[PDB]
Formats: sequence, structure tokens, C-alpha cells
Amino acid sequence: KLVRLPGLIDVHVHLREPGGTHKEDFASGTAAALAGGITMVCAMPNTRPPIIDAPALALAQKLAEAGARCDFALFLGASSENAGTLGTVAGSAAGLKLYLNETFSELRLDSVVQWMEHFETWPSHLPIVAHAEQQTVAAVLMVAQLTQRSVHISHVARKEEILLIKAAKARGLPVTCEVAPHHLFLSHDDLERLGPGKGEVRPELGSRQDVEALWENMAVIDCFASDHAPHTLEEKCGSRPPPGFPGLETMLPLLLTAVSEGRLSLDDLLQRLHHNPRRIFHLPPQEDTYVEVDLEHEWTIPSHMPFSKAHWTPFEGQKVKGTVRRVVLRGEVAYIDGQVLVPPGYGQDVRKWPQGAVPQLP
Amino acid sequence: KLVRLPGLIDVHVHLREPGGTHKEDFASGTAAALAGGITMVCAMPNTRPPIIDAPALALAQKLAEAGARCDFALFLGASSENAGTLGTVAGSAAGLKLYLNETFSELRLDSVVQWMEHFETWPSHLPIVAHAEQQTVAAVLMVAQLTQRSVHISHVARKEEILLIKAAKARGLPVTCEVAPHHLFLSHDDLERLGPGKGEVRPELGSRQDVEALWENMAVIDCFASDHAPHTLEEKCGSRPPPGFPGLETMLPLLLTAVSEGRLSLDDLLQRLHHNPRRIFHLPPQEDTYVEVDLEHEWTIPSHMPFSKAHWTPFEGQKVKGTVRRVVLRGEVAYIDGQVLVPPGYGQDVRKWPQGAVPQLP
Ligand SMILES: [Zn+2]
Ligand SMILES: [Zn+2]
Ligand SMILES: [Zn+2]
Ligand SMILES: [Zn+2]
Ligand SMILES: [Zn+2]
Ligand SMILES: [Zn+2]
Repeated sequence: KLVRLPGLIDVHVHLREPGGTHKEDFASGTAAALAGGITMVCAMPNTRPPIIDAPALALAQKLAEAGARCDFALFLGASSENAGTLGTVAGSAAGLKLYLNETFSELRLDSVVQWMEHFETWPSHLPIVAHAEQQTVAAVLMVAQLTQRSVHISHVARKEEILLIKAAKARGLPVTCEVAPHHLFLSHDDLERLGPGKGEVRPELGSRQDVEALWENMAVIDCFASDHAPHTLEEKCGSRPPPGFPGLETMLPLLLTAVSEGRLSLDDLLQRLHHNPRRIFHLPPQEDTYVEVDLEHEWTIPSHMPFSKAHWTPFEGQKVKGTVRRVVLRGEVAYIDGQVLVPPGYGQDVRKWPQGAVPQLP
Repeated sequence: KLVRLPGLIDVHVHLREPGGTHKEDFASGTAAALAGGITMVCAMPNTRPPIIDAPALALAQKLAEAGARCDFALFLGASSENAGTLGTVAGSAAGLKLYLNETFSELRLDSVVQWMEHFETWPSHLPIVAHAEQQTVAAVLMVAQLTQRSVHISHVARKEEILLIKAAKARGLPVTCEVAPHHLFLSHDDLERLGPGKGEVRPELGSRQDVEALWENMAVIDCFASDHAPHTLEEKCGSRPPPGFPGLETMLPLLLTAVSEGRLSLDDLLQRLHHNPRRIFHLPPQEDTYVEVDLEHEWTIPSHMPFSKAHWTPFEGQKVKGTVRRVVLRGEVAYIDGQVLVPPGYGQDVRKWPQGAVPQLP
């Protein structure tokens, strides 16, 4: 007996095209998404070149329209030079992303005043997402309050962070957040196995106490999202390993395992991978779209999943219960039992759908 | 013709007793204060042992009562273990100090949740001061808002910081701040002369643009305070130089020079070294207390000032106009032309004066 789920949404993926296509591209990353039961993804802007101006966005849109196998929206990225310049293209993006901790030169903001400038100039009705760790979460919350608008905090990883967000919500502040599977299912205890290279991720893996705090505060978590951040094994195992884990193909099986163990309900899962992503990012429904999963199938995660070009996984050896059997996307079979059956280019930019525009006052 | 000023107050000094008395002690540091026209000081808690519990405060109070030549109040310091434990002694302190960036093990807070715990437990009517740089200013402002109370930000040093505080004040938030003389009168341009050891200070010296921003935003600055942070030349010039500059003896002459040049008025100076310190920290008046200064005397700052045991100064070679001629403290001549004339122990704990208790609801 299969369970039918709606089309799941991952609001935080790095698909590496343009500029890092040995790590992943739109075609491989969206194949990974479909195999993980994900029918819509929001792609981050830290590509090469990064998506920080209209021409880069235009290029990315065409690459995605030509390569994506599932539907998508593309983020713009905040830079030290582009505040006040994105107004005409802002509505065509998933939202604006601010990289407030480590990142490359082009996306680095050197002052909180630059954060404020973005919050002041980006259209008030459109999403803003921050990569913000530890005290940076409090700092960007302050900027959001000074500018009287909302903010979404990516990949909350620590007890410190989830409790701060909990306190902000208790004061009625408009903040939402997401948690990634590696911060629910891996911890410091796994660093021995992973090693210092493969184990490199930002936010870093937390303590057992951090992991337990995220589970205990599930009510505070609005979304799950993978932070799919593919890098090859050569890169992860080399002299200056980049941070990040691939995660599209493993996210749903890990979470289904947790549902089977009664750690959260099926509804808790669907709020966090479907309804809340829709409502926070104003993402449209997908007609005739659904995912069929088998909740009884027990398997062990292998050394690499079939589709991501990362060709490794930090969850290797974990036992899971739950697997994606079939995905239907807009009336076409997109995935069955290990085979992707829609071509590159089948996917569409949801921000171009009439129902995918974010409502605003005239 | 001498100008009579009221007794000036420095709300931010490190007097190093107990535990660092080769760098300074109460007797030498308060001699330096008097020579700088300062009749009341608030001493920071990062001594050895640090002032983080009632017994350490009791010791510090007696050392100060025995050694101080001017009047004083003593800060308590926040630790990872003392939130909720300081209620009985809190009112006897200048306030509570939080070290939110670099500091030693005992005063290190590892989580914003610990900041929140202090803001929640420290009596709401008593001062809280934070060492907070760059985004940490925004973060502690957020904590202050979540807990619905005020905060005072020490030594603002950057354009980024003063503009953030300016924005917070424009939203009506209860925040005050201070600036130290080295951030008004020194910059990156001086690092060549000072070298990497002597030049070490936290917050670090700013760019010319940082300095210009602080002057342009003088209206946002509530207090001046020295952050007198004495270390010996051997320490500053050695392999792991501690951050900090001595500043009690040079602060007023530097600022009087600026008054003479019309960079700020005498009133602007007295608001920031007398009236605002009084009102932010609820410090009592000092009867029959005043400072006589000569505004016409031109001199060059030497390689060390007479009183601080630091025995060096980063302002060496700067030309100033303005000098302290006489100080009278509670009806006794305390300083004349280079000679301190009150003994160690003349100074008193102002929090023990009836007028020095902070008013509170019953
Ligand atoms: Zn991130
Ligand atoms: Zn990311
Ligand atoms: Zn539903
Ligand atoms: Zn400080
Ligand atoms: Zn200090
Ligand atoms: Zn006055």
C-alpha cells in the first residue's frame, strides 16, 4: 500500500549552474530532487558568476528552463553594490538571499548598514532569506525589526539559534526558519566517521544537545530544506575542503524513517515540506502533481546516491525505512523506482505562472 | 583665566586591582584620573579574579576604598554561571557588564541565550553595559528589545556601529553609547607609527572614514569614556600583546584641543563627560567638587604620562591645547599642576551614598 503525498518543495538547493557544473547542474540536481520526492526547488544564487544582477538572472533563467526536470524558482543574491538596483527583476525571483557569514567576495557584505540597505530597498512584499549563524541570527532579526518586515532564517543548527527564534516568535515577530536533515540526523558523534574534510559543512554539525533541542522545538521549525550543496569527493577530501553536503536524495527517506518511529507525524512532515514552503515563499500549486512513497521498505544508505554529481553522501550506512516509488509532475510520470523519465527542460519557472506572482498593492 | 568645570566622570576604566597591579592599581589609576580632570570612575570587572560574584565584589570594594584617590563605583561582570545569582548585591554595583566578543574564560558567554538570561534576571532598573562590536551591537540590541529594557554600548568605534545606533534611536529604542578618545583621534593612519603591538586595541583603530563618521554623528554619542586599559610596554611590545591603551591622563587634553578648534562645544563636552554619565548610570553629584583648566596652554604629549603604571601612551607626539591645573574633590585640593595631594583611600564608593542608590519601585 503506497501513500500519496503532494508535490514536495525544497526551498534551499545549490544546483551549481552556471560555473560549477562538475559538482552538479540543473539536469542532475533536479533528477536528484525528483528521486527524493521533490517536485519544486528554489535555487540559491552563489553560482559563478553569482546571480546578483539582471543579466546574471536572465542567463540563469534560460539555463534552468533548458536543464531543469522539475519546477523551480531562482533566488537573487545581495551584494555590496546591488541594493536599490533589483526592483525591476525582484518579482521574477524566488526572493533575495543574504549571505551574512562566510561566502565569496561577490556576496560578502562588510557592514550591517549594507544589510539595512537591502531590507529598505528590496520590495517589502517579497521574501528575504538569510544565512545567519549564532549571534548573526539576533543581528539580522534586529535589522528586520528596524525596517519593519519579515525574514526567513536558513538552516537553523543549534540550540542557541532555535531558542532565540522561539523567543522572537513569542514576542510576535515575523520570523520563520528552516532546518536541514544533517542537523537533525548527524552530530559531533559522526565526525570520527566522516573525517574533517567530508564533515565540513556550514552551519557546522552540532552537538547531541543541539540535535535534541531541534527535535524538542519542532513546533518552532517552519520548513525542512536540504541545503543541497554538492561538491565532489575530490574537493571534500582535498586540502581546502568546501563546506556542504548533498541531500536531495536522502532528505525524504531520513524524515520518513522518523515518521515511522513516531518522532513526528506525517502531517508535521507535510507542513514543513509542502504547506509552509508554499506560504512563506508564495509558491504556486502544481496541478496533477504527487509523490507515492512506500513506508515499509527498509534499506541502508549507500556510499553515493544515484543522481547527484557529488557522488558521495554523509549519511552512508544509516538505516532508513521509507522510499520514493513514483513521482508525477503536471500529469507526466517523472520518476519510477530509480529511473527519471522526464527530460532536461521539462521543468518550468514558477514565477512566470500567473498563480506564481507574489500579490502586491498597486 | 582658568575655566571651572564640574567634576568629570569616566564610566569605563580598567584599574587592574586585584590581580594585575603591575599594570595599574586603584591608587595609581585614580591618580591618573585626577590628573586628567576626572573625579569619579566606574571600574570594569575583568580583574583577576574577576568580579563575578559577591565575595569578589566584597574584596574589590575594600581594595578600592583603601586605594582610590577619587570616587568610584564598581561593575559586576556577567558569566556563564552567575545569571540569577546577583540580585542581593546588584544595587551596590555600578551596573552589569557583558563581554560579548573577546575576553577571558571566566567572562566568556558562549550563547546569545546566556545574554538573554542576564537581561531577564538582572534587576530591570539597573544599568547593563555591553562590549559589543560590529554585528554584535545589532545582536545585543535585539536581546534588549526581546527583554524590553535598555542597554549601553561601550566604545563605539566604527561608522557601521554609530549608524546602527543612530537608526535604533530613530525608532525610539532605549540605547545609549560611548566613544573613546583613541577612536576620535587615532586611525589606521597611525598604525605605522604605533606598530602592531602598541597599536593593538579592541575595538581596533578605525579607518579615517570611521573617525570622520563618529565626528559627523556626535549627536548620537551620549558619553565619552577612556576605556583606560593599562598594560606595560613590555606586554604591549611582546609576543602576544594584550589589547588596550591607557587614556585617563590624555582624554581631557585631547578633547579640550578639539573644543579650541571648534570641533565640538564646551557644552557638548560636558554633556558627554558629566551630565550623561550621571543620568545613564544614576551616579550622584559630588559636593564641592570641580576642575580648573587652562585652555591656552600648548604642549606635546610625551612618551609616557606621569601617573599610569602603563608608562607609555599611543598619543605620544600629538600637540594639544588645554591642561588640567587644579582639581578639588569634596572640598579638598586633590591635584595641582602635576602633584596629586589626596592619599590612597580618600575616594569613596558612591553607591553607598544615600543619593547614589538607584531609585526603584517597592
Ligand atoms: Zn547557507
Ligand atoms: Zn545554502
Ligand atoms: Zn495538506
Ligand atoms: Zn570593552
Ligand atoms: Zn573596557
Ligand atoms: Zn551643566
